[PDB]
Amino acid sequence: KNVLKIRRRKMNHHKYRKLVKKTRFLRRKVQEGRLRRKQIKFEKDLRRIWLKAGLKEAPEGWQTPKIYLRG
Amino acid sequence: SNVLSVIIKGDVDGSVEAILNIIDTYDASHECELELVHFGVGDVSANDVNLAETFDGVIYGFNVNAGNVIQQSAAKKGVKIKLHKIIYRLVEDLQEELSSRLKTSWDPG
Amino acid sequence: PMKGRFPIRRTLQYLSQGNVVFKDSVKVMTVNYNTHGELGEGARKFVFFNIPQIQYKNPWVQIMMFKNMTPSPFLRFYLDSGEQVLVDVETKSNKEIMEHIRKILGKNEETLREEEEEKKQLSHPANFGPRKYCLRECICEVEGQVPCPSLVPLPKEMRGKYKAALKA
Amino acid sequence: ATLNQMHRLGPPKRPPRKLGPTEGRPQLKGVVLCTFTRKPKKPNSANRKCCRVRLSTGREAVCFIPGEGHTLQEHQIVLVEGGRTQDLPGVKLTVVRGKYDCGHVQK
RNA sequence: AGUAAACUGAGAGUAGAGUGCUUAGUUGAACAGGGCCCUGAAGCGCGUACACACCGCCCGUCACCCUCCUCAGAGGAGACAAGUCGUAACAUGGUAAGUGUACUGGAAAGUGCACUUGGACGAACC
RNA sequence: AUAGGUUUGGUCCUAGCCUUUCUAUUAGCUCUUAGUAAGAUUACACAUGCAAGCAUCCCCGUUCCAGUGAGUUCACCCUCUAAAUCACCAGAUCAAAAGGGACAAGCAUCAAGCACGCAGCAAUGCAGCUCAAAACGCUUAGCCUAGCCACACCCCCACGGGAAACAGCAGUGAUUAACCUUUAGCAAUAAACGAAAGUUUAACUAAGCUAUACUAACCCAGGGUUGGUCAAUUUCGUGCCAGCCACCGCGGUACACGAUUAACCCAAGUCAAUAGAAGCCGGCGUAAAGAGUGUUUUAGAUCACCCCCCAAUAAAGCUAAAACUCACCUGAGUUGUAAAAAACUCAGUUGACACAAAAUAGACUACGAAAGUGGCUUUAACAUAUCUGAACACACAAUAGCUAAGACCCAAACUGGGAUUAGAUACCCCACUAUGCUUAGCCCUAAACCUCAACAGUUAAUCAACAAAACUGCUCGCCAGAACACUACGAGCCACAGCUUAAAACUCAAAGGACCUGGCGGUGCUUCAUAUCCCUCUAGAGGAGCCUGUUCUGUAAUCGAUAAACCCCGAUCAACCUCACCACCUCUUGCUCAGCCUAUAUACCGCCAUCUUCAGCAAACCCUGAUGAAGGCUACAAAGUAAGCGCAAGUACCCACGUAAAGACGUUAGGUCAAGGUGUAGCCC
Ligand code: FES
Ligand SMILES: [K+]
Ligand SMILES: [Mg+2]
Ligand SMILES: [Mg+2]
Ligand SMILES: [Mg+2]
Ligand SMILES: [Mg+2]
Ligand SMILES: [Mg+2]
Ligand SMILES: [Mg+2]
Ligand SMILES: [Mg+2]
Ligand SMILES: [Mg+2]
Ligand SMILES: [Mg+2]
Ligand SMILES: [Mg+2]
Ligand SMILES: [Mg+2]
Ligand SMILES: [Mg+2]
Ligand SMILES: [Mg+2]
Ligand SMILES: [Mg+2]
Ligand SMILES: [Mg+2]
Ligand SMILES: [Mg+2]
Ligand SMILES: [Mg+2]
Ligand SMILES: [Mg+2]
Ligand SMILES: [Mg+2]
Ligand SMILES: [Mg+2]
Ligand SMILES: [Mg+2]
Ligand SMILES: [Mg+2]
Ligand SMILES: [Mg+2]
Ligand SMILES: [Mg+2]
Ligand SMILES: [Mg+2]
Ligand SMILES: [Mg+2]
Ligand SMILES: [Mg+2]
Ligand SMILES: [Mg+2]
Ligand SMILES: [Mg+2]
Ligand SMILES: [Mg+2]
Ligand SMILES: [Mg+2]
Ligand SMILES: [Mg+2]
Ligand SMILES: [Mg+2]
Ligand SMILES: [Mg+2]
Ligand SMILES: [Mg+2]
Repeated sequence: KNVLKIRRRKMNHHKYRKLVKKTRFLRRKVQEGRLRRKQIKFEKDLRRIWLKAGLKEAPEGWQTPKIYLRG
Repeated sequence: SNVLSVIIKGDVDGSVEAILNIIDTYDASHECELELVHFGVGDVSANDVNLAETFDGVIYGFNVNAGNVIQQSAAKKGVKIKLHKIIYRLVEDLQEELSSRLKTSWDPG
Repeated sequence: PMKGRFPIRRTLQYLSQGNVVFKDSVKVMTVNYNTHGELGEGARKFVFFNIPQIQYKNPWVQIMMFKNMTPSPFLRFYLDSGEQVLVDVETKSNKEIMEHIRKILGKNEETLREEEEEKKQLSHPANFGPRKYCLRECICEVEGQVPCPSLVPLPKEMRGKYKAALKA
Repeated sequence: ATLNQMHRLGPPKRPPRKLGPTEGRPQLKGVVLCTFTRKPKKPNSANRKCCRVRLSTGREAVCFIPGEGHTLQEHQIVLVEGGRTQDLPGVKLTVVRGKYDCGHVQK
């Protein structure tokens, strides 16, 4: 069998790698912002949990850790 | 370009025709063009608002109302509704808009 | 072609071919059998062939199977009254098991046909209604009666459009 | 697939037929925003008459104007039905002649 | 091989017109043995994305216009569509092709490591 | 489905798309009558008129009928038992609230919900319950139609608030492609009321409007189509333009476009658009698909009873060959290749010496689940007496890569230099680094492919093609046109230019897999070229002048050939003529029952080049391939036979040699419309 499909996939992959290399910095910024929004959404969901539970403040001795931050 | 798109809404067909004649007496197309998108009888309608939005036009309502729904939609879509109860008041407002597009050389007479 | 050995087992005709309709007291049927052992071949073929028929004919009966739990195959029927019926199915072919269960707990053909006649009692020939429930929709369909206007127009005299005209 | 697999997966599911340019409607009312011509894809060669119209749904689409000659100017109201013009890519509508401001084709 | 070469006539056509053309004749040679890079020919094979048939096909960059998507404007895809720089792929595509991964480069792509044959190694000895 | 059209130079397979059928809405064009049936697009806003009275006052009804489909698993079955009817009760019928069960569609890129349970009389205790057999969550939908559910302007409700309610009938504005009367009577049935005669009722009945449909009639037929699928076109006009098409396609001097003639199909309709009706037992080596590997629970199956060693892996240790380095001493050179440059003064012998890699064995085919494992020794060690079983977890996963520390002989991305090149960010040469190695973590990807899943079984009636013969049973995973897409988003991850899962929008009628023929190959082997491809022999051209042809320049001033296969060629020939060219002048039924050297050699005949300095071309048969395109040979012969044409033979010249002549089918749309004729088109003062 010929390798036309493999060639098409190879060209697409090469172009995608080149694009990611070209715009990595912008992708870095966007991904960091996305992770911040993810952390905020998780915090909001946990707050919804313990508020619907009827508590005005999170359970005593609890502080939502930063699960999405690299550090 | 220096073009004014106008929708005309009147209370009666005679009023609409009179406003149309006043519009046709326009002669200063060179300095600014006047285009009549749609004329009709009745209160400002969603169709009129949509035409105004599409052509960046202004709705001129002669002795017609525009419900709060229409006003809210016009604000949302950037359309401008101008309800006038007097023919010469409306003509003055039209001339002012023409000048804003530019005073307009067209004299209604 | 239909997947599986004996694909006929998955045809509504085969399921309806069953003849074991349990009396109203039977609620649960537990079939214990052994996957191996020549003396349990009858029970094996019973589970493989007839259980579909029994379940189809007695939908509300809970039939539950148990594999290689006891040295012998057997059926146990739990009846509504609280009675338990044990049937030793070792050495019996599946057809023998079907005959036995029909005889000891199956409704008799007399009862079945009487119930069918009772069901026939529901649909009355003389009733007029939609085709789903009655033979005829309207008495217009009976020959000799005044036919439906949509097919045979009524005389001008018998229509209100002209009765009013005459009255005027 | 085995019987157990088919039973687990249930009957096959038809995705909801994606609506065409008419949003699953026989016709739409549009306002002729502009008129122009398009070169059909090769090998066909021509200047197909098309017009950009803002449909009633608020969408802006391109409608091919059939017939020998037209007079569709700006702001005119037309009726537009489905049926893609084969030689034009993306022009997936047609103005219905004789309706609203699009008069029939002159003989 | 009476060939090459040299030399000497005649004819066609014109009123006249060629160093041209056709043709008769004289003298009259040397090599003729090795090979397959190229031209080619044949046989038997191999490959083939070409079928307007390699003057083929086809990739990518760049700028040439519309549809859609993501997007704070810009990118991505597709289509349309003639160009610019190369010839990356299809023949051993002229460095076999490709997968994963890493670095590098207008651009296809190049190279490094391992893996695949969806290449071959011409199928007795030589 | 009784199927058809469509991928290609062609065949076969898969596959999407479309056609044919039947409905419904809208639109274009058109339309005679009668009966019946059905009839806002919108849970947006409403002018107006009516839609609930009855009855000796109380009571009863206005909670019904009627309406709409916003919402939406309250409809169905069982248990119990309200309200209502049975003049009172009777239990009977009917049917609420409550409790138990059943109950739509898609999305898993919604996989965790976060108290969703139990016990106890209570106190209180236990920490449980739902969920990959789809919990929770998002979006969509009135439904299961003698009818049922839900809503009644909105705030789910409706005290309260927003506000002033047609989703009752008629009707209206807005909106949409969507558009029925601002009719009559309670005469019939139903409902309310009354003891009853009776009264009321936009329920209903009878009418009004509408080809939306059915029926019947009509003594006035329109719509669509006519290249194929698919029934059916004459002449003109246009000339890749105008335009047409459901798919394939048509239009460059038209049975596909416009007009006309005719014909075909249906017919008071026709059919443009849209929607719906037909959606899984088929497959996974190459078309999409067996997921890189192994092991569960819940389960499923019947294949369960019948029935030693070699190269696995981890650890520790060791080293034979060859390197490097250092010592000797000897020499001026070494490396580098197709040839060089660059590079080093290091090179050779002998000896000492690794944390690198493991010739021969191996022509063996074993170990491991896969990745992988081939120097030696030792320790430990290679799960399951039944098979399947992870996007649903656990443990592995070559090479590459990151992190931190060591080793570094050699090799080596990148880098630098030397070449080569039009360029050379490559291929070739040199040097060197990350890296390959050891340790501890990460990373979790491969053409992880034997592209062929596990288990059990059969070789019988085969089998699209190729490949590694065809299948049966069972199970799990996966696939449903191409591309967008090893993508974006979402999610998870020690990953930060990443990996796994993974769509959609726009676009197309194909994409694709396997073959057959042809060409092509800087394609292989073998054999040849006989003035032939190279060397070899002779004579030349390429250097000078001239003759002459052509291209260019010039002119008012031809045309044709113009790679081989043009270029002293058409011409075995131009001062006038020839002459078809240019300038000027002149003639118009004209030498011709006109004329035209005007365009078209890409309409042709005619005569030719070309391979051909070939030998094949072949009708008519037969067979092989499963009766596909296609192919058809072996002489100790195996499916070919072939008429005819060509070669050959025959013939001219001086032989039987040689030279001529001859040279088929075709190739270059090869030359000639200017030998002549000739179709088409064009000019006719
Ligand atoms: S159905 Fe009986 S009269 Fe019409
Ligand atoms: K010379
Ligand atoms: Mg691509
Ligand atoms: Mg190449
Ligand atoms: Mg190459
Ligand atoms: Mg490579
Ligand atoms: Mg490099
Ligand atoms: Mg109609
Ligand atoms: Mg709804
Ligand atoms: Mg997503
Ligand atoms: Mg309302
Ligand atoms: Mg409410
Ligand atoms: Mg109403
Ligand atoms: Mg209205
Ligand atoms: Mg309608
Ligand atoms: Mg013609
Ligand atoms: Mg594939
Ligand atoms: Mg297992
Ligand atoms: Mg797995
Ligand atoms: Mg690894
Ligand atoms: Mg190093
Ligand atoms: Mg491997
Ligand atoms: Mg990848
Ligand atoms: Mg990704
Ligand atoms: Mg992401
Ligand atoms: Mg020669
Ligand atoms: Mg010269
Ligand atoms: Mg010439
Ligand atoms: Mg020429
Ligand atoms: Mg002369
Ligand atoms: Mg002359
Ligand atoms: Mg002439
Ligand atoms: Mg020719
Ligand atoms: Mg001969
Ligand atoms: Mg000859
Ligand atoms: Mg030619
Ligand atoms: Mg020529």
